[PDB]
Amino acid sequence: LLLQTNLINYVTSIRPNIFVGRAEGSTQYGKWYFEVMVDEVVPFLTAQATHLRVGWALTEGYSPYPGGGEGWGGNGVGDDLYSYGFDGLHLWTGHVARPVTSPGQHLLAPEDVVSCCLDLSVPSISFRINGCPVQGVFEAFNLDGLFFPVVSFSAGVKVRFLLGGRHGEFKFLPPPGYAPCHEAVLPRERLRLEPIKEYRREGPRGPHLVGPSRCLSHTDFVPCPVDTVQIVLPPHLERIREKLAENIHELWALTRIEQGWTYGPVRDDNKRLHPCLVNFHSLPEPERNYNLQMSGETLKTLLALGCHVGMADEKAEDNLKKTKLPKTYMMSNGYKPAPLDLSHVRLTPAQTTLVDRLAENGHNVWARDRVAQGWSYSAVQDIPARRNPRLVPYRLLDEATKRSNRDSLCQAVRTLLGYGYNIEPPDQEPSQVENQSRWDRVRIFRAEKSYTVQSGRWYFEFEAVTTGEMRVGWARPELRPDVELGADELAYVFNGHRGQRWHLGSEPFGRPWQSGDVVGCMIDLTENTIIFTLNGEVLMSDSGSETAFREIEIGDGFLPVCSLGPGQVGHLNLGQDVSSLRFFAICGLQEGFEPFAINMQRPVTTWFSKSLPQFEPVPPEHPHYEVARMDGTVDTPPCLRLAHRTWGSQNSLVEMLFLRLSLPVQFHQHFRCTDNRDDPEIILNTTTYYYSVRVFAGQEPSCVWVGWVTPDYHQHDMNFDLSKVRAVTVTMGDEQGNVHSSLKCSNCYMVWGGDFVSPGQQGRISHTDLVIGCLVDLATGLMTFTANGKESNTFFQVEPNTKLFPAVFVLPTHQNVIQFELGKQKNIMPLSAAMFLSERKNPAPQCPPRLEVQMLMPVSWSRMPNHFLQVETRRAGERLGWAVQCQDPLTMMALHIPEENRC
Amino acid sequence: HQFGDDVILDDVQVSCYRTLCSIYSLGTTKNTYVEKLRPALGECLARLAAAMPVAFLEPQLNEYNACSVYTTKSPRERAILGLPNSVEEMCPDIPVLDRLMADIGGLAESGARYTEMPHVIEITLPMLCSYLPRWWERGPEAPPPALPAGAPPPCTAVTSDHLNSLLGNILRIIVNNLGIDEATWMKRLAVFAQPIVSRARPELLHSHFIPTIGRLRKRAGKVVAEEEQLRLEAKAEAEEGELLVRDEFSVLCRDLYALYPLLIRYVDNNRAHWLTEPNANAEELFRMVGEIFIYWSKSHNFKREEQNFVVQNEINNMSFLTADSKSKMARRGDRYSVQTSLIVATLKKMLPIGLNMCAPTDQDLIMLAKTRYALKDTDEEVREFLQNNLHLQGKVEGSPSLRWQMALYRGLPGREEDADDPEKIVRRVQEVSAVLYHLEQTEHPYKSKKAVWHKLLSKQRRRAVV
Repeated sequence: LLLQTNLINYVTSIRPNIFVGRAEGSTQYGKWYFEVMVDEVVPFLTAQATHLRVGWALTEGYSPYPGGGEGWGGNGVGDDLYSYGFDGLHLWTGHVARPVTSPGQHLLAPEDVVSCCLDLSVPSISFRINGCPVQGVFEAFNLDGLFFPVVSFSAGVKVRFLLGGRHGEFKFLPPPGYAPCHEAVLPRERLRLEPIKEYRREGPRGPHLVGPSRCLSHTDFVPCPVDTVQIVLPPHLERIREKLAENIHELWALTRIEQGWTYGPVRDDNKRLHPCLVNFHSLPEPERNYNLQMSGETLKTLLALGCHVGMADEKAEDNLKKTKLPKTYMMSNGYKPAPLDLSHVRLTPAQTTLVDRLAENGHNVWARDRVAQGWSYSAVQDIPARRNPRLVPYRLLDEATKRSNRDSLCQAVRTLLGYGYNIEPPDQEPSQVENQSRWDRVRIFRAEKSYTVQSGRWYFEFEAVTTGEMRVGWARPELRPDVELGADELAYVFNGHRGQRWHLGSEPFGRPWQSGDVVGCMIDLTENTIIFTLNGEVLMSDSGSETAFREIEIGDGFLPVCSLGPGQVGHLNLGQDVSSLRFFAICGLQEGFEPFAINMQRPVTTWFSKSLPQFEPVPPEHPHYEVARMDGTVDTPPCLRLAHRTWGSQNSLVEMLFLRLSLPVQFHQHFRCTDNRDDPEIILNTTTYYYSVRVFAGQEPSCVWVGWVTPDYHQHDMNFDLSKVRAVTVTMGDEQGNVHSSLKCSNCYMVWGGDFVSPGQQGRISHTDLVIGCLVDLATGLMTFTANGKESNTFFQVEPNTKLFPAVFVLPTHQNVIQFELGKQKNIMPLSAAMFLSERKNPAPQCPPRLEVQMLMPVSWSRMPNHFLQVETRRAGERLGWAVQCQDPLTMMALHIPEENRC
Repeated sequence: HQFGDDVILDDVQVSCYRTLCSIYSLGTTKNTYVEKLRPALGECLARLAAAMPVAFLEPQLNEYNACSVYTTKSPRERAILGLPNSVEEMCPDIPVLDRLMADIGGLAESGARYTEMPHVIEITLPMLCSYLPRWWERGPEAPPPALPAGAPPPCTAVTSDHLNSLLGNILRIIVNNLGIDEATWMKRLAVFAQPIVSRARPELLHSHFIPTIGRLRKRAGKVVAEEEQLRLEAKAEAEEGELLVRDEFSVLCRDLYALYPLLIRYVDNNRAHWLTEPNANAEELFRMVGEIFIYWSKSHNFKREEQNFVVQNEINNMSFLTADSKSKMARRGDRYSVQTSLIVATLKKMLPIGLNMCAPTDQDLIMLAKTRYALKDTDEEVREFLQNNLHLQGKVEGSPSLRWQMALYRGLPGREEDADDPEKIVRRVQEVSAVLYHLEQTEHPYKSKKAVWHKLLSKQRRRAVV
């Protein structure tokens, strides 16, 4: 009942920049191996035990934030369903430690080597300790994102990542078919050790606020060349295509010659020479065939783009100016095939962009063909193993190969123009990927409300390390994290990406900054004005105004605020050290503005928008959603009903709604071994509890999911379906197979209403109201469902001590959507008995005030720790590998909400 | 929109040369038609010089320029269309840049008036003001990227020294021609000269501006003395001489609206450095502008003549204030407002220098001097009052903010507590107090709302005059 307090150490996670995943058509190898060696561990630097876990983590959803988190904090590997870890004695997943058997069991200690193996195919994660198998595996886990190695630690740790090759040397041989993680290193990127989803990093003058990182997706590695199935080829486009096939083949051969390639009776990679060199016929046919298919893919791609191609000039088509190879040069062949001159042909910028797009498509086609053959990506090339460094889509491709494929294709286009075929590109059409929502993309950092000022003249500085989307200004204490800064009345901000000023919308103002520029924000409450300066010069509107905003109402007060987009870096100075300010003397000092923190012994406390979705009570005044508490009747039980206020109206909001009841049901610690009038002894001694959800007519059951959620559920998906549900199976077995145990753990347990509905592709609308009943036996840990009094096939089994909240996920299709009906089937207790101790033996249904509906809100305000762990990352050596060190403890007093199991 | 390189390439260049050289050739002759016509020709000439990709003034270095007919066209071409075969022979009448700059100098040091060099002022100088910036951007001292820097030699030789010398010579011409009754070219020359001030060197201040503003301040003072004597003596003859003092006011306001709109920019670029390292010349400039503002505030007529000048000459002043917005590139108030007044704008721009002169401690004495000015106490009277109340100076230990303010005050290199003396303190307090005083009356004149005009009575009395 009462909030609990305890001291907890801070935990931080470090990963290499290796990201591996599985997708259809992907360029990525499935099997991966890495090692971690423990140099130093301090078991008890503080009262709390030292933290050290090694494992694999998923890019999407592994967002360990310092301090507060699930349980009592210390979020690391295995504290979420996204992460899988090994502590030496246990396997961690979903904040649950499951003991695993290894020879000489001990918590990770110095001179210990952990070998981690990932097989995306099964999928499985396995561990070896000091070359000895660990008798447990993670399997059947979600593949929604990429996987990266990770170590989670508290202070008192020194460890080394061994990733193979030049980046670390493996103490133990990788199991067959498992690639070292260093092979995954991408062309455009160099190996490094980085924090995960940081909002802060130390800087020279001071800390830098950091926006959300831009992370790749497992789909990105899949090439997606444009379709060429629907093609109509003019006859002259048929032969011309072969003409360019041979022309590009000859040009490439000569080019290799100028770079110095020679003729070889046999061919080899390192050698750098190709046997085709000898004549444009004498070269092998398979090279001709390969060049022919791609030459056709060129024309088919032009057609797919829809650019208009036509024979412009019969004279140039009939007569082709022939470049003459220099007589001075001499070649073993003795005869050179003369290509068309490139000098006389001219290309426009639009043709250049077309060339870039066509080169992209050609490389992606090549990658798809190699993938079909079974080739995969590897920074190190092994032809026998079918691993190539260039087997990556064009965007991720390096600049050198990009340029080679460019140049080749632009000369191909000039060849087409030399034949005279004029090509006219179609108009470009903009597209917005929306790969990530504004919610997660934008972070807002504001001063704490305690520092709110209702008077005076204040100055503070914001340095823009990046030139991209960032906003700086003054905000009201009740600023909502969800809204972009300045869209509403709550914020008075300036955006120098575009040179705009925002309050209740955007207006042009000032000039855009450049890297290193400093924005001085001043607020004068006496004159009720706000002033912006850039590098010491006042910004001006599309007018003579020296003030961005005027006639401001003091109201509750104002606070300094900034917002960073993805890949954006700012520096916020509030004037605790007046000397640090660069441009204060130039503007503001003589005007009399005082720094926001001029006289403060401590740095100003900041709060940031955190994208972790959490459940909050439905607001009474929420414009779109209304929750009605209905009293129980003789015919009906107590109910909580959801209604859409604005349905069937312009501005109506239709989007996924994740709802849960405030109070959980807790399963027993120890599971038991092995008329409609209730029987008293049965009902009193029963451990079975029931609730129901009524989906109203007009609300499509296909849009409704019913069941339970664990407190760790944090997944806010617009395109929700049961497949998105996190799940993982922990399997423990003997040294020789003989699996002892298999445990399936998930945060969400639900049933789709489309399963229950009788098929209605015909006559879909049903006047009847669906009623899905959820039953849980606390003693046996069993969960079952009923459609309309008909037992459903779905069932779940949970471990003891599990907390489960009644939950409904719904997409509204009608003004009346659902009711949580809190009632009892014959010989089953209602949820009130399980929830409340006093009512444990009362079969009478009740809905007390504490029980309330809670809706998922994606973003929330979270305090920023005053001090952060200092982590030293380096490369100790080629053989030693990379090194991570933490030595200085940090502790935080943590307040724990028992029902929500969060801190 | 920087279209010139692409647009004016071969035949457009030929036509632009012909127009350029015709307009320049027009200079020699004197006629009433020519005199009324020149300003439009000079404006067109300046725009053409800005747009034209070739450096006609610097032809010997044309071979480097790609955006030229000579480089684009083969010698076989250019025989079909008649050419001299040399960009120098284009049109020789236009002199080279060095020659023209030397001529403008010689005139300025000679003291030539508008009558001697009317062609220069109306036509040539705007062309140079447009030419020098554009070619400075493409010339040495441009921010070079590595590859473009290493390969082509810049065609232009323009440097910031050219712009600084031109600006100094223009100011010299204006000081030569201040007194004259009719100087309409002043506004046009100032508008054309605004761009080059950005590259003005610091020495220009002491060399040119301080003497100019000092002379204008002296003239203002003489004029106010005449006005005071005229108010002292009351006659119909006293109504006579009102005309003389207003004509003096109008010509003086013309000189100011010529000189300041250039200075404001010079101040904006150099204000940061003046504040970082205090400069005696900047302090003296503040004193001059403050004295002029005091004269403006005290003299009723001076304000009205400023206003008449602005309205008759249709001077917007928005370009002078906001032109940086134009460079960076994204109505009665617009007609005349006190905010628009260049006097108050310049005083507000230079005020931080005056404030920096006064130490944070001196704020209390400044307020006392302001109260004395409200008692209408004279300059010497406030000086002696400050002498009496010097002990009142604020207490650093007593006040927390004054602590860090004064810490910064020492942090300034020029400002040391030992250097300060009672006379210096009382003087700077007096100056800042007078400026702040008169600025407070200017900012809240109370002329509005003193006699509100809903003109309901005026409407009711229109029917009565009917």
